[PDB]
Order: sequence, then structure tokens, then C-alpha cells
Amino acid sequence: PKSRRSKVLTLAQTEKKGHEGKAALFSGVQQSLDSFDYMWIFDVTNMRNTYLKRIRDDWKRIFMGKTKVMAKALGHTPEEEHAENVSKLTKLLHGAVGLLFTVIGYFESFVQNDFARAGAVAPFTHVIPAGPVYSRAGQIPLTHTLEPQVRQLGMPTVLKNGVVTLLADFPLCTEGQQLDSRQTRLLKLFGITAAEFKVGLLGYYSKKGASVEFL
Amino acid sequence: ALKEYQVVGRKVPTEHEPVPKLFRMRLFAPNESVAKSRYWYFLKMINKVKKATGEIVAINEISEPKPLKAKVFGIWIRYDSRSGTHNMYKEFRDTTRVGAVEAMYADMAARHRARFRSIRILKVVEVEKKEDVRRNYVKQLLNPHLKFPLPHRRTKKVFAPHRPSTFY
Amino acid sequence: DIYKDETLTIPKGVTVDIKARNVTVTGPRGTLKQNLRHVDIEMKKQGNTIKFIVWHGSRKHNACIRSVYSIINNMIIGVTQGFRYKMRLVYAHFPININLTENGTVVEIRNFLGERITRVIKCLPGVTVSISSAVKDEIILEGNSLENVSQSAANIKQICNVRNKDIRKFLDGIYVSERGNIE
Amino acid sequence: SLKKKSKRRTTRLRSRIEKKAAESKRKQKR
Amino acid sequence: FKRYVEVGRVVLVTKGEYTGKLAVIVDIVDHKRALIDSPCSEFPRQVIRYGSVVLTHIVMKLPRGARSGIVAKKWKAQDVCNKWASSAWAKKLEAKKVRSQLNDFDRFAVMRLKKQRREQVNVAV
Amino acid sequence: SEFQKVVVIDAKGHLLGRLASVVAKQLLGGQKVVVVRCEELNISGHFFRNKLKYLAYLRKACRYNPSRGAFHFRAPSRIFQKAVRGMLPHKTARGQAALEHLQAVEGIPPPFDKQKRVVVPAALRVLRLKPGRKYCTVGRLSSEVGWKYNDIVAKLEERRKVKSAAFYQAKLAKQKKIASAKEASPVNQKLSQFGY
RNA sequence: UCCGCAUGAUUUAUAUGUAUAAAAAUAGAGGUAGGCUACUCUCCUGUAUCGUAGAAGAUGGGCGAUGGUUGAUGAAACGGAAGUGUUUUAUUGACUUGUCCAUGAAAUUCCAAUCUUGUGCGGAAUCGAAUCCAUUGCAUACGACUUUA
RNA sequence: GCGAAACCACAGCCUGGGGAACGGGCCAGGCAAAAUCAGCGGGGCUUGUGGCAGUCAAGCGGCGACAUUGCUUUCCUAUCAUACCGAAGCAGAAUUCGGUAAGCGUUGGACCCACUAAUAGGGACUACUGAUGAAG
RNA sequence: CUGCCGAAGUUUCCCUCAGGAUAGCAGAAACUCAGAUCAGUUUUAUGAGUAUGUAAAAUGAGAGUUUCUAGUGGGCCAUUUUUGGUAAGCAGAACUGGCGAUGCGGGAUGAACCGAACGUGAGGUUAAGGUGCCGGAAUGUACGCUCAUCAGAAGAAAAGGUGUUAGUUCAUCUAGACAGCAGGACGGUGGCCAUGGAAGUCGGAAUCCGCUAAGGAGUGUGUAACAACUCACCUGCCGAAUGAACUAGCCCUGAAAAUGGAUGGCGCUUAAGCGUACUACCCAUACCUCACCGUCUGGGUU
RNA sequence: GUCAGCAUCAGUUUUCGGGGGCGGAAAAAGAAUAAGGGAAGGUGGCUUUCCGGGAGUGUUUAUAGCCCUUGUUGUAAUACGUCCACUGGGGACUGAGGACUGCGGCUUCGUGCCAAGGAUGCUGACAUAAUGGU
Repeated sequence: PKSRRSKVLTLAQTEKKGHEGKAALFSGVQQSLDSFDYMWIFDVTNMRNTYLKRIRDDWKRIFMGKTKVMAKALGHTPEEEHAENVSKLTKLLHGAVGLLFTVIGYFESFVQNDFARAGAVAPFTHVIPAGPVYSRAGQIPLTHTLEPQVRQLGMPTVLKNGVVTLLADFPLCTEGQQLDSRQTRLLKLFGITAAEFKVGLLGYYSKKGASVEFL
Repeated sequence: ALKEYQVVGRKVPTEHEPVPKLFRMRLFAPNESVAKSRYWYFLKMINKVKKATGEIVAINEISEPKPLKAKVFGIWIRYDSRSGTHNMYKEFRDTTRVGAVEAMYADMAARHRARFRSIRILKVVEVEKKEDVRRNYVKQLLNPHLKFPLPHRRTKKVFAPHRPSTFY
Repeated sequence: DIYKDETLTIPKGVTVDIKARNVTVTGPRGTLKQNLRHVDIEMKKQGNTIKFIVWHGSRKHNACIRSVYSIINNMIIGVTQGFRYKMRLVYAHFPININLTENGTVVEIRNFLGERITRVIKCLPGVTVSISSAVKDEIILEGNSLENVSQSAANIKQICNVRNKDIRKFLDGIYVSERGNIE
Repeated sequence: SLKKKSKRRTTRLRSRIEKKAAESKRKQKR
Repeated sequence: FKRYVEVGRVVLVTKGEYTGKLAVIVDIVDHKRALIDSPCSEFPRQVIRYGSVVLTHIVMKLPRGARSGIVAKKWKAQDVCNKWASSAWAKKLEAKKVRSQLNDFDRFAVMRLKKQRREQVNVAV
Repeated sequence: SEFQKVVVIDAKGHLLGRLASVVAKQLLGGQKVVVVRCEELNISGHFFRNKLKYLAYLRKACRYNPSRGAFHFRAPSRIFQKAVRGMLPHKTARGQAALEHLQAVEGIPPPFDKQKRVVVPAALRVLRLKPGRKYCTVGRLSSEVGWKYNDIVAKLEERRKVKSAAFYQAKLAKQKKIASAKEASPVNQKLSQFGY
């Protein structure tokens, strides 16, 4: 009766609160601004939830929600914001940044490696030798039992007698090249931890000092 | 063509109602008699006042106060559908309230194959705030830099000698 | 709706003459002459941009404006980057024998599934077929027009279809592997 | 024609269509 | 194109009792009607359709919905007349109008001069 | 509006029935009509639709001795003549005489390619059918249901256009010369007050 | 069969000026000069363009241009889709408004050229076939058909 | 060469429609060129899906839709074969179901018994066939 | 031969039968009152429970009779009621008109549909229905809908359509809407019975928790089991409208065969289809003016 | 006799045109010209952007203007409706009746004249034709 895109439906029963969720995030941001101390601005990075879970463990609460939504709730103008000189803070307040309560040394030093994300530059020039596939670049003393991965690769790989075989040498990634989605997904099947989680501690919105530096 | 009439009517004075209240409504009819007939039908259906018991006290044709100012009208109507009950609201842009009603009537006879019988016009309103305009086609008309090629140019002396330019 | 618009930025593709619905798009790689008479739309060339304009168009008419944009973009890609199609032969028992004639515009196919019918195809104009050495028994189709290269890739694939057998087991034939560009 | 049938209803159909419409209206009245 | 339904374009009326007159579009009522006006006294400001006009090549700046006085002042200032007549299109129309008014004696005057004009037939050998 | 002895209509871009209706009226009006270039006539509706409209015409044939049955002419001129004939009272002597005043030919033969070809704006496709509406040419529609002279007529049309263009270039060269001499005469603007 | 006068006329879905050949698109085409062209200009139907002034088109003169223009020609070129013709022509004889003059029309005193036979003209040159009868048998109810004569 | 009679309102092409009986006359079409010779006698139904009871319940104004539970010669295509096609645990072969498809076949002997690729289901004077023939 | 008047089908009963009656109608002859003397009509008042009747204002007409005497005493069609009813039609009465005796215009054509009730003509104007051509009359004006591989000019019918256009009621949206992309889509935990192997995804109940901005004891594919991918859930970039349920108009489908065929034909597709409004035009035996024929009636006429 | 043309008339009619009243919110508009109000689909500018331009940007007539109310020109015109026992043309059909009255108006004070109780006047052509028959 009308040409329109058919919408897929499922039964998750986990629909987000939408406006209520945004209000809850704003309330949490206000409480985090009302927290005791340590005035951190750092929430997430390219790392998975495991790094976030480990970071949350070493604290007695890192959370940002929708970026620039907490800043909007606080208000860019100093009149709306409860803090001082937040007009310049809001400009710096962007991306995955959130308050915490547990620090500086751990964030500066402890940087665990993790699988790379798209857009970055490869730390090296990974090359996949031809023949049987090597999951960990020939570190197995990486079996050839990857029966379903052969159909799921798409790259120059054919199944020979139940063994995945790359007919031609396929360079997985090269240093200085932007990490494509296909390159990142292909590297996911391998042990390429070409990333390092970082943090941002430029300033601290202390209750008394109110000096959030731009370092 | 249609013309807009204000008709003021009331029932006959009597001991029960020595001074019956005046009832005035604006309604669109091609002529005087249709306006009175539509008035009696409307008052009977709405308020339950009989034609015999009443009489018209004033009928006046109303001209357009500004027949040269481009205006946008919103029309609420109660369409008598196959079920006899349906409501509508359509937007129009022209210079005369009668023009909007006339264009609405042709629009009804086209997109719903309606009659003069089945249409009951609730209210015709002048809308002046741009952001209060709802319909998409009229809103896109309101943009300041309107310009478009002459749509459907289409242009006895049979047997013309040269092929028509049919263009600029 | 009075005006549906679609905008196209023209790269260093040299000549984009648009006389009478006909576009002679010429780039560094070559020249493609295409006709757009089938659609009735406005095409305006303002310096570094091309404006696709539909006045008082229905949705049936309006849907053509994106298609016209897409095909013009495709031919622009062709005269700038070109189109490359890699097809990998699959043979289980009988090798598939391929012969190339007329700089690779005609393909001869032999010994497919043991058949002795000579499956011969003439590539659509502007399509060159070559056998690559870096990867064994796979074919590279090079050309300027995506439509002709893609259809030629389709023609070769549908020529060598397995018949009366199972797709489940007899999964032999020629399949398109990669769909990229020259650079 | 161009069709699989004839669009001109023969006068029998012009005859019994209206009466069977009349019987339909009588049925709703009942 | 060359003819756009613009607020401020002057159009040539081709139907109605004002056939041949020159007016300027002041407003766009809708897809099929536009409001037009002319400084010429005989022609009143009114709403005309698009089958009853033809678009000309002259576009003159004029603010939306200007009154009759402002439109006339802008028309006089930008010299719309004597710009329309400068075109060979207007000259062809005026030639047609005056040729319609010729009487029998003037037709014989036309007779004689163009026969004098014809007999020149001087071409280089 | 004014009659000639004979009218030669160039039938390129005219609709089949729209042109045949005007021609039907002019024939009974008492005027000889020659329709040329019939193989570019247009019919509303997409090609496959009209191909079915004509393949149903092929189905009508008397079951006894089909030589008695209806004769399904394939040439574009004959299809146009069928349209006009059905729009005439051909079962009389005045309807019969109207057909005899009608000539329908595919292409423009030498007897007529040296005369002016007028068109009928009441039947022109560009003034009747909305843009984007599917239509089919009679010349294509005949070359797919039996008519076997499409290519030769197209071949002869190409040669005729070449000869006709060469004539026009010569006529323009002469016409621009006299126009230069036309404006050169001074009496031009001593008659300009009469609009000529 | 025409020369040829006719001679009587027969005549016109004649005909009243039997006036006019680009091609293509209509969300476009065309024209100008200069070196694929930047740029200028044209369109908006033929109410146009060409011819058109005279005892149904008379008889003269002057002025002005080498023209227009026709009847008849003695020839060249081109046109095959149905070539129904186009053009080049030189020629002759006209006609000769481009412009200005003189003669004549009238009591027709309020409206009502082309077309061919025709029939013959007194002068030219022209000298075929088919069937029946007969035959054949490749054909055949009879016609017809295939042969011969 | 001799030479009837029956019969005769008038006539004789076809498709559809004309309340019926739709016809040879009417209407709308297809069309339509003298004179004859010899054969042949021709003349808006309907379908592929049962009945009782309860439960929902889109909803409307108590019903309530599907679902659930209880028991008992020519023509048509709606294609058998041949052509192609899509699916199936379709390995090959063989086969099943379905789609396009009426070009082309659908047999021989007393429900049977074989052949076969298969032996699928159905509707129903003029014309016809040859032969002369006058004429622009 | 022409002219004039002109019914009836059902009544009034009666019958053994067909019938008559009897009316009615059409008439034929005689005689009242210039009247409330009537009416296939309305109105007012009046009682009883808009209609009812009686009585009286409107309205048109000259209104009564007693007497004798021809022809008819069917049926069909449709409306309104109307009880029994069923797949479904069907039956039953009462009433109404029309038709029989009726031609004419229109609907292609037609016993009943739409107009119109007929002497011979002229002119003018219309009804119904029409104005592309056949065909007399606008290839008119204006606003919309519709594209159909067999569009269009109450029976299947209820339903279906990623056809189109309008509306109705709900949703998010520059705290970045929809989509598109990159990334996360977790850790107790391979929760518990169930088993060769079941790790959320062969299978039975919950189906809980820490981080939250989010990770469902899990949406599917899949693996022997794994693993992996996708969603459902969030975030980064991206910049503005977008999604859901309904109703309607048009179109498509909603089975129907057996020589070739019909909106009447040809054809038509910004109609020559569908709907509306507006003008102009076309013509009947109809209406109007005049002439003529006839009948009837009225006035005058030594 | 036959048939044509015009004129002035009468009857019926059809079709354009002009002028003048009168009516409505005493049309509504509008124009011109004084107040006040409002703003935009935001102009000058406006600042910021970007390729003299584009784009915005937020504003209140400035280097465009618009809308609303009131006054005024005004008591404007126009439009429509309606009426004129006001008026100018074009066209078609008909010409029944056959002294005399009458009804009128002009007259012209006797008389008459007249478009007033139904067509006459002027002219031409044709006669072996033209009409009218079969």
C-alpha cells in the first residue's frame, strides 16, 4: 500500500528510557560534581569494557554518559554551572570524560595494551605467510581447525581438504597505514594488541581551589 | 461562484420565549436562498430548532476585507463518509476566503469524491504566524526565494506550418 | 514538492559536456559517452558543481534523480580511477582452461566439468580480460565503465553454471572475488 | 475487447442487476 | 532556463481583457496563481493565473508584496519600459499592432513602397 | 482555417488517434490530405501494452476460410489508414469518397518531399502527453509484428535528409544575401511607420 | 499520326494567386566573426514571407537601372522511393510603373486564360497480334493448361 | 432430341448486441466486383479445503475474523509426455513437488495386459473444395 | 373515405354454469339552482389518542340528476408497506402508479429507463441527453485523482499490494532525530537439571546480580563442543527531520474456460477516463408567435 | 407573367453596443496623504564567515520595504445586483385581413398628419427563361 523500508522487530524488552535516561545521566553528573574529590575528567577510550571494569574496580565512579550532555546539564555559562570558570572547562569538556572517586600515578603509568581500533596506524608491518593459516603469526608449537573462519574471511583464502589456505601472501597491515574496518576485523582474529589506553588529568575542579588547569 | 454570508436567525417570539436569542453563523452559499436553507439545516441539526418555528432576522453578504493580501487559511470540516462520520483539516493559500472554500470543495470532490451535501464546514481561520503553518506543501511555498519554471506551459487554425517552440 | 535537488562535485575529470541529455565525460583515463534521454530531469553545470534538479516531480519521477547522480559518479570514477574485477576460478577435478584473444576482449573456456563444449564469450565494449600470475587461476577484468565490466563479470559467471547437479556438492564454477579499482 | 470477457453487460445483466440490488436493499430493511 | 517565476519578473499578459499589456509579478500566491501589477493606469492590481501570462526575459529587483506606488517607482527608476521595447520581440509585437490598424489606402501605400523596395535586386556579380 | 487543394502533413510526433480524428474531419470537409512519414507516429501507453493491443488484432480472423477474415495490415501507413477509416462512415458513398481523398505513405516520396509539410497542434505529442509518460512509435511497433521495410525506409530517409539539408543551406545562403540587400534599401524605414 | 486552321464548341470537387521542401529537441535549438571552441545575438507559431497598382489588364512619351518580367526557344547539368521535376543556361520576340505624364472606357445608366474530345482540314509518313478450325499429352469430367502449325 | 413436379411473403456473407426467440432484415462492426462448371451436402451460475461445542479477541455494537481444544475437424489449459525452470538429504542414476508452456504427440488387444516418451482432462439459397471467366 | 366522442379490466352483488350483472367509463333524451352546488386539494377550528373525523377558510369549476344502452370484467412492470422464511434466492397479501388504445426526443440497439402526450406548415427556444470522429454541438475554461504485460468510461467482496495521493491518532528530534558508519556490545558464569558432545542460540523453570552510557542466564546464523559474526543496548563522527498504527480517493489481485468481438465502433492516457465548478453551444411532434384545416362553444344577423 | 434588389413599416425574434439612475460594510479594495502599532518569508545595514560575490548572523527602515489601526483626500472610483414608459446598430422568418368606423398620439382647430383595429413604396431583369409541376 506504500513503498517504505520494512522495520525489523525483536523481543529484547530492553528499550532505553530515552528522555528519562538522559535525565538520569544529568542527575548522575550533578552527583558526580557533588562528589568528594579527585575531580577527574576521563571516562573511556578505544579499549573494551574490560579496561573500564578494571578501572572502575580501582575506585570507591567513572561515568560520562552522552558526551556534552553532562556539560549541557551543568551549563557552559558560569551562571548555570555550579563550578567556577566552567565556560572554558566546557570547551575542554568533550568526548569520553567523567568524574571519579577512589589516581594520577596509576593513570600516568598503568596503560594496558588492547586490540587496535579502526583509523589508527599499525604498530608494525604484519604479514600473513601463505599456506595454512597462522592465528598468532606462527606462535603455536594457531591450529588449522578454523573451518568456519574460511567462509567468514572473504580474503584470498580457499579450503583445501578442510584446511584454510591463503593462495597468495596477504599483508594484514603495514605501519603508517590507516587501520581500515576490514583490516581491524582481520587483525581481531589475531593477537595484535596495537593500542594503549590513556587518560586525561589536565585539571581538577576542586571544591575550594576551583582550578581546573589545561595541562 | 460561492459567496460568504452571515445569517442571523431565531425562533418566533411567544409566551414561552418572549425574546429568543439571536443565532448567527457564517456559511458559504452560491446565492441567498441556499444560505437560508443551509442555515435552517444547521440550526435544526445542532440546536434542535424547527424551521417552521423560526425566521431569519438578518442576512448579509461579506466581501473579503483585503482581497489583494496573500493569506493562508486553515479549514476544519466534518466530512460525511461511507460511515457518515469523519473529520478533516486542510490548509490553503489564496487571497479570498471564498476562494479557499471553493478550492476546498473541488479538493473534496477530487480526493474523496464528495458532494456539496456531505461537507459541513466547521471553521475557516486566517493563520498569520509562519511556524503555525502545518502542511508541507504550503510551508515550502512560504520560503523567501520562491522561483520555479512555468509548470505545465502547454503552449482554431488547424495545420500550423512550423513545429511549436513549446519552450522558451 | 516543487524542487528536489541533488549536488555533485566534479573532480579533475576534464570534459563533462551534457548536450541533449548526452554526457561525454572524458578524464585522464579515457572517454565515455552516455545517454540520459530516458529520464526527464534538469542538469545544470555551475563551475565545479553539477546540479540535478526536478521541478514538480512525483516520487516515481523523483527516484530517478539519485540514480542519475550515481551513474554519473560511476563514469567519473571510471575516467579517473577505473574499475577492476577479480574472478577466481574453482575447479575440483577438471581444470578450467581459459584462452584470451583480441587483447583480452574475448574469452574461451574449455574442460569445464569435463564438458567439451567451447564456452566462448565476447566481453562488453571497454572490458579487457587478463590472467593474473600473483594468484593462480583467477582473472582480472579491467575497464572504464562499471556497467560493462560488471555485466561482463556476470556473463562469464552465468556461462559456467553447474547443471542438474547439486549446488551443495558440485560447487564448481567461476565466481567474482573482489570488486575494486585500478588505483 | 482486449480482455478475457465483455465489458458491455448484456441487457439481462442490465435487467437483473438493479432488481437484485433492490432485493439487497429490502434485505437490509428487514 | 531563461524564464523563472520570480517575485519581480515582468510578464506579458496573453489572455483576458488586458491582453498585450505588461505587468510585473509582485507576489506568488500558489503554484497556479500569482499577483501582478503595472504602473500603467488602466491596468489594476489583481491575481492572475499562469495560463494567462507569458514570462519575459526582464527581472527587476522589487521587495515582496510592494504596494502600487513603490512598484511604479521601481519600474520607472529601473527603466522597465524602453527596456522591454528595446528587444526585437517587443518591436515585432508593435509592428503587428500598427499593421493591424492600416486601412485600405494605407495598404496601397504599403503596396507601392515595398514594390519600390523589391525592384532594387542589386547583387554583386 | 484556409483550404488548399492538397495538404501534406509530416506525421512525426503526432498521436495516432489525435491526428486521425482531425484528418477524418478534414476529409469529410472535402479536402485532399497526404500524410507523410507515418512510421514515426506515436501512440500513448508503453510499447508492450500496445504490442498486445495489436497482437489481439491478429487474433480476429473468420474460422471458415480465413481468406474471408479480417486483413491485419502491418505497414504504419496502413495502421494509420485503419484509424481514419474507422472514424469515417465508410459503409456509404460519402464515407467511401473520404478515404479516396486520403493518402498515407511511410517516409516522404519524391512527389511530395519538395512541398511544405504542416503539422497539427491538436495532435502533437509534446503538447498533449505529460512528460515522463510512456509511449511507443508506430514504426517500431510495425517492425515487430510483420512489417519488413523499416530499415530501407530509414535508409532512404537518411539520404533524403542529406539532400534536403543541402537545399536548405543553398536557400539560406541566398536568403541571407537578399536580407542584406533588403535592409540595405533606404525605403525600408520610410515605410517602417506602417509596421513592415 | 501531326501540321494545321479549325469548326462547333466540348470543359473542369480547376478556380480565381492551383503561391512557400531544412533537421531535431521541447528540463531546448539556431545564427556571428577570430583562433576544439570562450564570447555576442536570435525563438515566445503564418495576422508571416513572396507576388499583388492597368480598355481582365489598351495605345504613346519622357526620366532613371542592366534590371524585373513573360511567350516561344537551341542547348548543358542533376533528380529512381511513386524519378510527376529541379537547375544551368545562353537566345529570340515581347512585356516593359522603378518614377512622372497624355489619350480611351460610359445608355452593360441601382445586384443578377487551360481542358480536351470534337469533327473534319490538305499536307507529311506509318504496314501488328489473338482465338476458333487442326495438332501435341508433360495436362484433362467439360473449360483450362503444355506444345506444333 | 424430348422434357416434368414439389416448393415459392421477400430475400440469401460473417462476429457481437438487441429483456424473449435472439433473427435473415434492427444496431455496431468485419467487409463487399459480373457470369458461371463440377464435387461435399455442412447449414456474472460454476471449482481447494465438513458439521457440533467451548476458548480467545482485531474490533464493532452481544457478536466477533483467522487460530485453539474437544469425536466421527477445430478450440480450452485446469500439462500425461517432450522443452526450460526453482526447490527437496538432490552424491550419481532414478524420482518427488512447483512454475512458464497447448508448438507438438496422447497406442494396440479381451477394470484389465502389454507396448510406448506418454497413453492428460474437457467444450463445440449461402457456405466449403477445386475449375473457367468478361473488364477497365 | 374523412371527421367527432371514446372506456374496461377491477368494481356491485348474484349465482348450477359460463357468465351476467352492477358500477365505472363512454354516452343519449328531460328537468331543477346562478348556487357553498361541487372537488383523487390545501388550510383553520373542533373532540378522541404529523395523522383521525366533523364543521368552516383557501382554491378551481356552473354545478345536479332520475330515466336506457353499447364495450370491458384480464394481466405485466416497478414503488411502498410484509409475515413465514435460508447458503442462497422465495413465498404472502394490501396499496400505488405506468402499460394495454401511444406515436416523438434520448439512453449504440430494446414491452416498461430518462424527457415528452401527436391536426398541416414557418420561425424561435428548450427538456432529457450530449459537444474528439463516426454525429448536429467547446480537441472549451478552472481545480484535482488515476499508469493498469490486456486501465476505465448488486456476485464472488472478505481480505492482500515495498503502487500513489491526502488526511486522523500517537512517537523521538542541534541534551544531535531516522539512517548510515567506526567502537563497545562486559565481567560472576560453561548459573541449574539435562549429555557422547550443549559454553545464551538440541533441550525444562527461573533467568539473578558489580561497572554503568550498555551489554537480554541471550536476537539469529554457526560450531561435535568451542570460538566468531549480527542484533537489543549504548558511545564516537554525522547534521534535521523522521518513525508507528489507522481512515479515505484511484489503481493492481480477490478463478473462468473451450470457432474471432466489442465502453456501439475507431480510438483516447496532463483524456476523448474519474470528480467538481463555470460558461458557450446542439435539438423533440415539447414550449412560444403567426398562417391554414376541422370540430366544439360563444356573440351578432329582416 | 416569372424572379430578384432596396427602402420605410407591422408581428415574432436573435445578437452586440452606449448612457443614466438606484442598492450593499451607502460594495469591499485601492491611490494619495497624516498619526500610532507590529514585525517579518530580515532589506539597508549588521557583525562573523567563507569564493566584488556567496553564505549566514542576530536585529526593526536606515542606502528596500511589509503588515495592523485611525484620520484624511472622500461624500473617491470600481465590481456586482437591480431599474430606465433612455438609446445606437447587425440578422432571420412572417405580410394573414381587404372601402368606412374604433382605441390613441400628433395635430389644428375645419382640417388633417401619423409607426394608431394585419405591407406598402421605388427599381431592374427575364418571355423559345425563370419559377411551378410530373
